[PDB]
Amino acid sequence: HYIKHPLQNRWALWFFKNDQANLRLISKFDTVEDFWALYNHIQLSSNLMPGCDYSLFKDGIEPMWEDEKNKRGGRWLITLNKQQRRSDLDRFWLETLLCLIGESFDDYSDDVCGAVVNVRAKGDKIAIWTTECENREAVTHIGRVYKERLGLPPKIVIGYQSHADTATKNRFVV
Amino acid sequence: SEVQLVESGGGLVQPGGSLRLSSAISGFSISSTSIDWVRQAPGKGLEWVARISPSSGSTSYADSVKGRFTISADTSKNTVYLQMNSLRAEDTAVYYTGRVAKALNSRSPSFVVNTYSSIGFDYRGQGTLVTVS
Repeated sequence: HYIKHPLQNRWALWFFKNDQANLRLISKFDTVEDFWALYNHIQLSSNLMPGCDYSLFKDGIEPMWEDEKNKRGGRWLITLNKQQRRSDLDRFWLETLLCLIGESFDDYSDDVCGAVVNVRAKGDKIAIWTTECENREAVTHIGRVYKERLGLPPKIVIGYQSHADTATKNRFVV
Repeated sequence: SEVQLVESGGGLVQPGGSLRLSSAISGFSISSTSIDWVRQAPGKGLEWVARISPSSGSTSYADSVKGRFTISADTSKNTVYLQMNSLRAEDTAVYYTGRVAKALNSRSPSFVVNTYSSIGFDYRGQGTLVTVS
């Protein structure tokens, strides 16, 4: 009887550990209900073992540079210190999940490939991946919208790195 | 359990008229959480109306409906109601009951609905139509 609320896209939640076989599908979902059903039955990012990643990517996109919708793409990086693990990490990740599945980037939502959270000893990272790092308009808008939704002061500056640059410096800042 | 939110009581009223909306909820007790009325005006975004926490009977209303609208509950029947008076074009919309997701219930309902809209609710009904003319 109950009618689920469909999302604009099919999404896939992945888990990664350091040394294809290293990367595991957690679940896919295409409704608001099936998302919350997933979120409430998986471990928080703050409780993950160091050197492990969660990633949400649109259906058919592998969360890797060499994927053809990521190859010419880049990422908006958020860098967290050791103290922010308890206060901001889990909150900033859910805000990123909701941003993506909510199609919150107006004309430029199709540029978004997915988002990644890195759980590291030195300092945690959250990134939204887009598809074309030379698209100033699309990348700049997605950056401004993202920075607002996280609630960061204007003085705090975030950078956008090409995946080609990272595989060895930002292309944009906002 | 087999969750359900069924809204009804909606219809056509003249300007200044009054209606009572109902929502029969199944699969979870209304005293376990807070239930939200929200409306969608023709070709415009989701708007928070009123909240009820039947456990304490505490309520809050959007500034747009303060003085005119009353949220209530029959805890024995697991049903929430919205009494509406002095209706006008402003209030013409489909009316939904929804439960805000667990992870977001720390934030106010005005914020959840303005920022996340439909994706803020882990459950929400198909709604009942209210037209004012």
